Amino acid sequence: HRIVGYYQGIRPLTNDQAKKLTHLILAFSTPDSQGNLSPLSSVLKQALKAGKSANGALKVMIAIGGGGFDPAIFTSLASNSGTRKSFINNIVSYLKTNELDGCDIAWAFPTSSDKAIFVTFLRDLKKAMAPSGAVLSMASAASAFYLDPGYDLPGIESAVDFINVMCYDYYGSWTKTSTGPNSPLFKGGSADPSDTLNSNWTMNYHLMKVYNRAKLNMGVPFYGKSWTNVGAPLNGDGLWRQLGTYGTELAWRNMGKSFDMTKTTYHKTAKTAYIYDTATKNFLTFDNPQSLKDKAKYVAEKGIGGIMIWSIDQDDDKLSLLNSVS
Ligand SMILES: *[C@@H]1O[C@H](CO)[C@@H](O[C@@H]2O[C@H](CO)[C@@H](O)[C@H](O)[C@H]2NC(C)=O)[C@H](O)[C@H]1NC(C)=O
Repeated sequence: HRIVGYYQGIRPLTNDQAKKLTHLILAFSTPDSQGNLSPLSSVLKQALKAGKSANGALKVMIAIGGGGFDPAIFTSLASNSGTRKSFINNIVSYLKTNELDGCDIAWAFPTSSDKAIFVTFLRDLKKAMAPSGAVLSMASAASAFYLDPGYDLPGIESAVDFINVMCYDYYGSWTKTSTGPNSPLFKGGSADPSDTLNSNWTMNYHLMKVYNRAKLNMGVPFYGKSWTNVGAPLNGDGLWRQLGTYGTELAWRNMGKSFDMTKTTYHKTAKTAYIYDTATKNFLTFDNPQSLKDKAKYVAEKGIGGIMIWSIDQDDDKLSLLNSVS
């Protein structure tokens, strides 16, 4: 039921976008070493106003932290009962001052020594947010490598209104073995070297640990990733190919300008889109309307509570991706 859209300030939020979301999560505000939150940027403030103007039911939240934020500052703030209290008071004050409806904790990543203190922090934060009805969420990781040591999912669930499960970045600049899909729905059959680098594995991990799956959102990306000088398939499937050189992460809106989308291969087992261009040896893994349709159907079939998007401003001007989710 939920459509949770993260927003980075790549371009203005449009009135059509705001009407397709239940929650808009502005990214990011960061705490300093002492727990003061960074001021809301102009581009994020503009999107807050645009969103509420176009959709009076929309909940606009601030994501605190981020993939590019030192997680040791979260450890320090949350571990000390005194600084935990003042940080939480600062967050609640920040929501009031900036006319926000809630916040998303984006801690990348909690370690084994953070597991219990993260739960205490979220529980205490919800208590402070409850009188105003402010919405609390957090972003969850996608592999057991991070999930097992750092995430007490039952405890997190008991504190938050929903969990935004980040089912993407399964392959990237760190991958040394081959190309692969940024965000497949499933394992891709017998040629797939991995059982776990897919959204279905990640969501099943969460489903086995949480009490109520309605509190989960399955995350989907509106971006893809490129490699260059890519060679032959490893074991007969063109999704996993001999590595050349990592390229970059590309927003959907910028893909068609640089890749020939008529050469898209849709992997029928993994449910993922890629392009291998035999002329240039460029490789692109991405999500497209078909993969998002398959993902929305999966969410409905499994009874998962919603879909999360990173990030809605990466969509094209005609909202090809958001309209396929919608
Ligand atoms: C999605 O993931 C689930 C969970 O891993 C897969 O279901 C398992 O499938 C294996 C192989 O058939 C069985 O050993 C388990 O009994 C299944 N567990 C559950 C809870 O169903 C499922 O196959 C995956 N879906 C796809 C399309 O790959």
